[PDB]
Amino acid sequence: IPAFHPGELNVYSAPGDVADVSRALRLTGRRVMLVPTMGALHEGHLALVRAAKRVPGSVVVVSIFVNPMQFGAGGDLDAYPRTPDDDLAQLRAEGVEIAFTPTTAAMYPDGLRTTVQPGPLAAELEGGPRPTHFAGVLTVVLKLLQIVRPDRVFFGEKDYQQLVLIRQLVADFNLDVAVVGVPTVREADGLAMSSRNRYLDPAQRAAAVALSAALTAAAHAATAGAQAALDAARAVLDAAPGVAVDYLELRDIGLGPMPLNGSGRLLVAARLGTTRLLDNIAIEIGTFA
Amino acid sequence: MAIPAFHPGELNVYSAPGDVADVSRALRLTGRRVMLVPTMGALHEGHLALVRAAKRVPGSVVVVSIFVNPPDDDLAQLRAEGVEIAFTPTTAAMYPDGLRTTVQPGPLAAELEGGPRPTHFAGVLTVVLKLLQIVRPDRVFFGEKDYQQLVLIRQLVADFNLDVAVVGVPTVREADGLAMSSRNRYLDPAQRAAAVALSAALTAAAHAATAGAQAALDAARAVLDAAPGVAVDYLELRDIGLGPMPLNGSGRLLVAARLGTTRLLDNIAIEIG
Ligand SMILES: COc1ccc2c(c1)cc(C(=O)NS(=O)(=O)c1ccc3ccccc3c1)n2CC(=O)O
Ligand SMILES: COc1ccc2c(c1)cc(C(=O)NS(=O)(=O)c1ccc3ccccc3c1)n2CC(=O)O
Ligand SMILES: COc1ccc2c(c1)cc(C(=O)NS(=O)(=O)c1ccc3ccccc3c1)n2CC(=O)O
Repeated sequence: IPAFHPGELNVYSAPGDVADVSRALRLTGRRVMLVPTMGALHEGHLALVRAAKRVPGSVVVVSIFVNPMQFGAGGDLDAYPRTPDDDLAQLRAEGVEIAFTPTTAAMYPDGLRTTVQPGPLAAELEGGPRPTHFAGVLTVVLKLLQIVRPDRVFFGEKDYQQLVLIRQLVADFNLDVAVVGVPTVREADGLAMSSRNRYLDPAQRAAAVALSAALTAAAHAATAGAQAALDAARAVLDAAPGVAVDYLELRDIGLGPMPLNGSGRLLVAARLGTTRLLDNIAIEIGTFA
Repeated sequence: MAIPAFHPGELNVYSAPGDVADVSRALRLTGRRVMLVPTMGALHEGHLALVRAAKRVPGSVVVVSIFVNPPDDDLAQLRAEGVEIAFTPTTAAMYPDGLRTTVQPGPLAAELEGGPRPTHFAGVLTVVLKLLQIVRPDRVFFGEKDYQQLVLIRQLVADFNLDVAVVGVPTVREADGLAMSSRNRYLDPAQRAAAVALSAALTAAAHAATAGAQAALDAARAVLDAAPGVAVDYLELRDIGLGPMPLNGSGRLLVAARLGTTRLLDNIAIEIG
């Protein structure tokens, strides 16, 4: 097995290197925590890392891999922010002991061949116009889970549909891993952290606060019912300059095929110029609020 | 969080996935190597050879799963083989949320057997994946008879970075060479006699192969052509991964045919020239 220096940041590229280090550590009693990222790390990722570090005796593995198989288009792949120098420095600052940074060739030596086919949830919301997008995400996440074999894996709640689908993958394939959702870290005005916030110009940045403002307005309006909660969110989005709403949807917490009851999740997707932003919040309807 | 009861050297039967998962984890912690033999029950000699191959690994514990993917005699046989674990889940236990996330095979699944049944292999790979995740065996054993199935499994294991060794076990055959299959019982005596042409064609090919690929194929085809009531669906020579056969070297020759209502398959290692 490769060298592993405790208390230091150890960087592995070969899947076999991280797998052997991981297994060795699990056998010596350390619980392995996985934080899978596409790099370009911000405070929301550091929140994921901090949550993983809280687990007694853990060793934290952060993966950084921009997965070509979840991009469609159209230069989306080429466009994705890459800032690997900032990434490793932050990990060192947080005392993470393993970074896993595989090559595309090591992840996909045979190209795309066997893949994960998500359930019907993957065709709706974000997946409506991107029909293979979530097959790309679940295939890579399955691979990462098999390579690292973590006890727990950590995701932000901001991409909530993705989180739900990952929980489905875990249940549906009997994966022996705990999925931990971490609440979305926000800028001080409530804007959800995101890699893509860097694409907002000053005016778009100012308008973008409408997404989180609409969602919290809805969560408080919801004592008056679902209609009022949705109408409040819609009004705030409507008042915002140059915000173009894609969808604004209220669903059950698992995102359907069940009607909303007392507790739910309100999801919004909107374009500012060319930048697509997503956010969501827990909603309690009526009495539960 | 007490481990379910396990009595070493007895046949222990579990229906709950969580239970066999806890036991297999407890066993692996104490040194034993976990071996998995997936079956659909109605055990025959082919299954017993998979069991015998698994039992010979030193330190092995053998898990035999019995699951019909949508009797006490099976268990008796497993007992007589010294198998310690039978995993016998219900459909509901395996699919508590119904059909949802599934495995999509690569394009090999659309070829050969995937012609009459284009979603067959998606089903097989999904349930094999789940069985591997529940039991987490060091090694998993399949017969070579369903060769395309086997290759698709090794693609699954490679593609998803699974940490199991896939062991293909030579096909058990009747005395005249007919490959073991649960379907052989349905053949009336005329069909049963004609069915020997599949294996006869493939062994003839494998010996003709010193004279090259075309000789091997023409020898198999002549043998199939000497049999009445044997409607050949395909007869193909491929490399060992089921891609195109290289100009020489190692390959596999596969056949499938219908006799009355029964579809039969067989295959064989071929060495060119
Ligand atoms: C706890 O607070 C937060 C808040 C926002 C977060 C996160 C954490 C994490 C992300 C995020 O997008 N991370 S990621 O680009 O590196 C990422 C992380 C895991 C992924 C798994 C499958 C597919 C895509 C993935 C993308 N994001 C959102 C974003 O960067 O747009
Ligand atoms: C609803 O409208 C569409 C449009 C295209 C679609 C689909 C649906 C579904 C597929 C599809 O599943 N294609 S695929 O099985 O070859 C496939 C499957 C999984 C993939 C994962 C990551 C990237 C690409 C992937 C392509 N494909 C791509 C295709 O058939 O080539
Ligand atoms: C070592 O020699 C042999 C020879 C023939 C074999 C076998 C082994 C195994 C089978 C067989 O098909 N077994 S099975 O119906 O129980 C079966 C068949 C397909 C399976 C696919 C995924 C998971 C489990 C599977 C179990 N069969 C053929 C058959 O029984 O139809």
